[PDB]
Amino acid sequence: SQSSRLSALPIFQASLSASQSPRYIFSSQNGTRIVFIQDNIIRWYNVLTDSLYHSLNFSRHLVLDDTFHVISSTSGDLLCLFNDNEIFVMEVPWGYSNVEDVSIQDAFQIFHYSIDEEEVGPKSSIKKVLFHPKSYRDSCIVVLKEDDTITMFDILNSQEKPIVLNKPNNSFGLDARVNDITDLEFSKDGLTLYCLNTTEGGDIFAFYPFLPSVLLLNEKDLNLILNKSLVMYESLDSTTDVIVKRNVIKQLQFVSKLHENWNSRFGKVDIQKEYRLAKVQGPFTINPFPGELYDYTATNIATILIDNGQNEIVCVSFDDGSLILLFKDLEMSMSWDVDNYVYNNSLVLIERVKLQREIKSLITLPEQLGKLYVISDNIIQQVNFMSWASTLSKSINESDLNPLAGLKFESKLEDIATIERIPNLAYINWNDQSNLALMSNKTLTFQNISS
Amino acid sequence: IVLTKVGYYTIPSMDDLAKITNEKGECIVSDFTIGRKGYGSIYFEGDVNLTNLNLDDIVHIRRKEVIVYVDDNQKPPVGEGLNRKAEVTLDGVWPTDKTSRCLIKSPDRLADINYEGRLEAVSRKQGAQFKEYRPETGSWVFKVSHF
Amino acid sequence: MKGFKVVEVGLAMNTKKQIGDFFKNLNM
Repeated sequence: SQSSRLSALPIFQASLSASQSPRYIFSSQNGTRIVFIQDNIIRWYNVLTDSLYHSLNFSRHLVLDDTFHVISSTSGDLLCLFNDNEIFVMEVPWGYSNVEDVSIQDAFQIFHYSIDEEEVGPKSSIKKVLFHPKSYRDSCIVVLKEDDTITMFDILNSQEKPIVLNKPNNSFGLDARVNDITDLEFSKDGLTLYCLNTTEGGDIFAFYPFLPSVLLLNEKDLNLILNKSLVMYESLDSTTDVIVKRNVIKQLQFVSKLHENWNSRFGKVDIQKEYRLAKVQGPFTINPFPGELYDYTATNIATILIDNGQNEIVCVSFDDGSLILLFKDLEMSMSWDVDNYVYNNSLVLIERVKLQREIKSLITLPEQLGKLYVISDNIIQQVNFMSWASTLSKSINESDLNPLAGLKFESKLEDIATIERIPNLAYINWNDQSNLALMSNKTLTFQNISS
Repeated sequence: IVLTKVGYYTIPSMDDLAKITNEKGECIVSDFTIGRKGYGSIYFEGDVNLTNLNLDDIVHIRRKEVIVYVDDNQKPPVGEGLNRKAEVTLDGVWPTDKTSRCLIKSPDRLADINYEGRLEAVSRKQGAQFKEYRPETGSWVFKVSHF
Repeated sequence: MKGFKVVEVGLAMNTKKQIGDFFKNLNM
């Protein structure tokens, strides 16, 4: 091996390692910045600025073990560490070199939460946490509990009581709310939140709009939403059901307000609570749908972008180690009061991918479009649908459906590496390079990606 | 005692409750049942104290769901008003087709997908006691400690 | 008056729906 400088670097090596305190690694800014966490100490290296890596020991507040999962906001600016009981959100000290100051050391412990904070009674455990994609300065996190309750905490505001959507029902049997959620996932418009429930074998529901305290919205996207909103309005007639008409109007209003209160400088906008509370839309219609899958259940769901114009492809796991690629063919309308709204909740099964192995968890690295990493059993395969999704992408803006004639919709399924423990991943662009950091427990592999 | 709302009935019915009504207004019949025709039925076994209870604001039965006591407003103690144990029977409960939202009523596909357990795990998670599921009428029955 | 972008958006939207029919028939 040319062993020039890969895998070997200041920030990546550290002995005196305990066979416990797991380690994590995250990229940021197109594989520029790096965040490494080991022995309860955070390391960050900016492969543009910084000449050497700087660190921070947070062992004083958190003692990482194996109940924790850590995730970093896309912007990279933040980190969230949680378990089925508590949440810790820390602000990576970019630009900071010395972080020794025992007082400034705490000016990074931005948010804390523990289920044992609710009065008394049965307190259900945390099932997953997410950073809200468009939550201006990553100020909002979404916590899903066992009671399928989805809660949004405004990390940077004590004066902000959390919002709790899809609350429990005093009824019995099936009602309105979405029961038995197995996985959460945001749309690439960052306004819709997809949910994968099990109750009926597995269907898809969604929260449109799922908003944060303050929305992160650039001008390109402000318009896009705004336009789609008008096209919707323009399309209303007489056949349009009342409830739908109602929403669409309410939608154009809300969005027409986003436009007024838009902050041109920063690129944010304040979203008043009303609009924030919303009832679940769903179930979506998957079509066509393989008769087999009715026996099995859904495992996970992920969203893979295929360009930049938010044109995405939904992805669902299944028991038979099957994967399906759906395409949202109809423009949704926002909803709020409506119990069991379904107006235009439709998906189209593009392709199916059988793997037969056990599908542990789906993962995607933003930076590389049309690519999905499926953590099989002891494998990690990279399903690449850029074969046809790049064509599907043109046919969309060209309003040309001919190129899709006799085109074969097969994902070039490759194989990354082998692992036992469900790995961690990251995209590093080292010297114009596609690097895939694979962090198993002890392991810490590095590879390349086709393109 | 009042029972307006379309479809709602009782066993003994409202007529059979005009007879067994105590000479003071103390109507207390045993093995009482109620429900909206076609949707469901809630069976309170043993003795019950229906002593002038407005059924119009107590019981509600929508497809696949049931409500006892609007909330917990006047929700009597556990074993008082109607907040007692019972056996609910919600009907017309079927899974829906993923391609056309159609009702799967075929005892086969119903058994192939096992609507059984799926509906059971929903009773479990609801603090209720699963009983059974009759495909033919889409009947789902479970027992609850209270309401 | 006249529309410029918004029009394009509708085309896009419509097209996605057009694509919808593609896959609905392309299978069975």
